[PDB]
Amino acid sequence: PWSEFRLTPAEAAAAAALAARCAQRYDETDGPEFLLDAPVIAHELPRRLRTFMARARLDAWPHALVVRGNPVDDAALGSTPVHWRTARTPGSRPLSFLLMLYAGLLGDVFGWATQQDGRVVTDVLPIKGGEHTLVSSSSRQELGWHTEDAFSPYRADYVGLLSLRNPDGVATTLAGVPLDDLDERTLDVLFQERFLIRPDDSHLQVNNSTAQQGRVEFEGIAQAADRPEPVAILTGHRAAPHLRVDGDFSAPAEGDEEAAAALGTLRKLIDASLYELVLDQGDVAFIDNRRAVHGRRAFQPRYDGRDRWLKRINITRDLHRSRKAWAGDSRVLGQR
Ligand SMILES: N=C(N)NCCC[C@H](O)[C@H](N)C(=O)O
Ligand SMILES: [Fe+2]
Repeated sequence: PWSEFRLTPAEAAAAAALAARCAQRYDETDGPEFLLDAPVIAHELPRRLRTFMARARLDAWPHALVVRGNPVDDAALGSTPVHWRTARTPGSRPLSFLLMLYAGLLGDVFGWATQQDGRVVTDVLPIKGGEHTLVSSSSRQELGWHTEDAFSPYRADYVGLLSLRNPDGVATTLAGVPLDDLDERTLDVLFQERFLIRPDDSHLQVNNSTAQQGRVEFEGIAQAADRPEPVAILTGHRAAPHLRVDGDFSAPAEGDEEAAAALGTLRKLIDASLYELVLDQGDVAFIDNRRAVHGRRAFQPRYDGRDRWLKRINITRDLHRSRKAWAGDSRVLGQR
């Protein structure tokens, strides 16, 4: 259910060399300079890869695009960080650039004023004490399936994930719309504006740095949590709908029994068709955030310097779609 590409050694080396050159020339990934240049620099990537990315993006069926075979030297990389705050290590630097280059073939990258201090290139890694939270730094508790930033109309079209390391093979989970089992009445209800989708816990003040707690954009998160507006779960074509739902943060509209039954049914059908995608070291996946929901299986964290670690990036097909949420910065979204 995903499109797959495997780099040849020559292609992988060329891509790595390009990223390393970018890392030498630009101060950081999230600076305005590299954000503007990356989409043009990505034109220098191996031709066969560019062809795959162009064609896979135009395909109507896949839930994700996967590129296998980027080399990652664990010794050069260094230890997995204890927190995302300290995670921009020299060892991971070139791979962050590589991820942004691939992302540049698919769309415009952005972040959130209220998640990981407004960073564009973010980190997924287990944090000690947060094993049973509902955020991506969980471990022992399975990360429930969701549309990334399901609450927001400016959520990504694609979610990019590059696996820096994953020694114990922990699976990302994926599921599409369970179209073979949804009856037309239930389908009809899911297409109607009868559902509440609150922001997930990654947007909470306590999950950002103490110096950021005063940011005005947290007010907008509070309003979305306190007073969510009724929206549809399914949109577009009835035979190939787009999907907007979060398994832990969605609810029916108040007193709406038909919507409740429809959401209950959907949960059950998504649970039943959830499948696994293991991102091994050096794998990059771009998950279609409109066709599919995703999560991550429960795992026992190591906390020994070699924990599973991904770089992550939100991607949109059109940055100008979200101008209302441009928070004094077009690549960092949030509202009063
Ligand atoms: N537990 C759920 N159903 N949803 C939580 C949302 C998870 C997202 O990836 C979030 N941006 C994060 O990184 O924590
Ligand atoms: Fe996610």
